[PDB]
Order: sequence, then structure tokens, then C-alpha cells
Amino acid sequence: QDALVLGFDWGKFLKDHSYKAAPVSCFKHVPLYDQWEDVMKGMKVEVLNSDRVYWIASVIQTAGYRVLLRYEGFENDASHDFWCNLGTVDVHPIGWCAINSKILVPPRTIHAKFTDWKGYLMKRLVGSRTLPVDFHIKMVESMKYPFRQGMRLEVVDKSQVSRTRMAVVDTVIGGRLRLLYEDDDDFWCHMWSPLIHPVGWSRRVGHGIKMCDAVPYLFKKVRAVYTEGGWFEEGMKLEAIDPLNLGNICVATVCKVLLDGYLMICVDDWFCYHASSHAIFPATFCQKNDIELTPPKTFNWENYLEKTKSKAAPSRLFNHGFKVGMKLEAVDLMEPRLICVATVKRVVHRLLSIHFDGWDSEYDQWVDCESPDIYPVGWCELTGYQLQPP
Repeated sequence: QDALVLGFDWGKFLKDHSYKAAPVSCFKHVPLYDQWEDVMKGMKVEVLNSDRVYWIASVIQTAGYRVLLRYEGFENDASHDFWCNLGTVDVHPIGWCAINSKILVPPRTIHAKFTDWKGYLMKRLVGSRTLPVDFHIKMVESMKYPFRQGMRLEVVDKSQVSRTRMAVVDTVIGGRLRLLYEDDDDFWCHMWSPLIHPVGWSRRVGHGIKMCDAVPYLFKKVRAVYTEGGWFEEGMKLEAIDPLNLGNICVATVCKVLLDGYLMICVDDWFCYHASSHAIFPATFCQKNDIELTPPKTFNWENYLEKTKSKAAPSRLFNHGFKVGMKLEAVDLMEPRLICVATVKRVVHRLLSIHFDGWDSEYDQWVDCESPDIYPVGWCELTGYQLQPP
């Protein structure tokens, strides 16, 4: 028992501490997102009986992809409750045993409760919901990814974030890509990462670049931006999450206007943000929202604009269910191969502060609520990815 070290168990973690998990419906980029919440408490499934025979269980609690199940017949007895990740093969809709010549057997723990188990189950199933038709089928289908090993793309260079660099796709897992540079070092991101781009992008838009190809339609397209009046102009001041230090929201400047609504932003090296990005904010955003602003190398915006003879980028140029204390799995964007137990520490409109459980607060990351680098509880289990414990 003590020999079998399988790593982090969300179940043992969440039971002890009465924690809430961000639900699957908060994450648009994950498997089963579009089939979810036809998952709810009291839903009935056929599952393996562990005390190959199956039995019926009911959802007591949900945490990301994982459901806490209670075998039918236990009623209020919670001592045999068990967790099930809904991305596994051995959870089924009611009726599945009948079509697959399988047999329903009560757990040995409660088998002597009733003689007429069939009648008991009938009374328990009247008006019950079960899993969708083709639920696991629609899931393995959504997890055939457009990005394949061998596809070439442009990725911002971690060592010089003001240029892109060529990379070949190496591994695809759950929409996450492992990248290898054209010229032992590697890079992990999500297929929706604003960091990756089709070949010919940088030259087209005016982005610095070090210097078969994945085609434009494989890549997440950005939002159109509407504004009455002028655009962003070089020299305009704002606030931006520092890409090199994601715990920090910094005093920043529009350093270059590129094509297609893209901007090179500098901290007062340059980094490209789209104008629709949620990682840029109008001057005084942090002050209005009780977020520590990182000043240039007692900061005050009016005084700064004055000392520097600058203007603030106008507010009109800038453009879910998460709650403080919710658990999730978060990429450590400083080492993106690592996905870790995390907690939502702050919710400020669209912005989340994600805290890595066990790690110091300096390691906290600001990310948008729709970031592709945060995942529900059970996600690493569902895809086969390794989760880092607290």
C-alpha cells in the first residue's frame, strides 16, 4: 500500500479540507466543456463494482472533472463514497450494461439490504438524469488535435521576448504543445497561446524574428477591436502584466504599433500584446482595483505623465464563475512543463491571481479568466499529464 506511490490525490486533498473546485464550465479550452452541466449532483451512472461487474451510483459532489459517487443502496451511508473522473472509460449511462451483456451486482457491503434490488433501483431511477449519449465518444473526438508532430511555427523567444523564433511541434497532449527550436531546450504552451504564430506572421505584422509549416487556420484568432476615434499611438502610457514577471502589473508604454491591432509594449525587452489582450489596462487600473502597481526602476500617474510629458492611452481603447478559494490546476508559466495544484487568490473582474499551493507568494501569477493555461481539477488525470503536488 505504502509502496504504491501514484502521486497527488485530489480526493484525499478535497475531502479533508472541504475545498471548492472551479467547475469545468469555467474553462472554454478543455475537453467535455461543451457537454458539461448535463453533469449534475444526483445524476446516475453505471460504474465498476469494486466490492467485472457493475452497479449504479449517484453523484454526491463534483470537482472539476471528478465526481464523488455513492453506490445505490447506501442511502445516507457515506463510508463507501468514491471518486470518479468522468473522462475514464468505465463510467457509463444507465442502460449500458443491458446493451453490452453485462450484469449489475450490488456491492457485497449492502447486498443483504433488499431481496428485490430491481424494484428498489426502479423507484430510484424514476425521473433520473444519466450521462449523455456518446459522451466518451464525443470526448475522444474533441481530443484529436489539428496540431501534429512535425508542424513548424513561430514562437516568441523566451530569452528575447521582442522577437519570434522557429519551432517544430514535438508532443501534443490535451491541447498542450511541446515545442523544439529549429536551432535539449524546449517550450510548452497551449495551442491557443498568444505566444505562437504561423510562419510568415512576424514579417507580415512587423514583429522582430530571429529569422511542413502549420497553416494560419490552426491558430486561435483574436477579437476585432472597435473604437470611436483614434488608435493606440507610440508613446502612450498604460499598465501591463510583465511577461517576464507575471506576479507584477507594471507601468508601461506603447513602443510600436504593428499591423492587425498588435502592439509592442515596453516596461519603464519589448513584448507583443494584441490590443484586445486582457493583459493590458488603462492607467490607474491597479489603483482603482487595489492591485500593487510596479513602478518604473511613491508612484503617482498624474505626476509621472507630467514628468515625462506623456499621455495615458484612453480607456475607450481597452476591452465567468471564478471565486476566491477555488481549486484548479495551473501551469507554472515560468517553467511551463509544470502544471500544479493551485488556488484562485484574487478575482478582479476578468483578472485572476493564481496562487501555487505550498509556494511563496512571489510565485503568484496574474492571468485572465479565459487563459488557456489554467485547467479544472481532474484535467491532468483525464489527459494523462503529470500534476505537481503542493
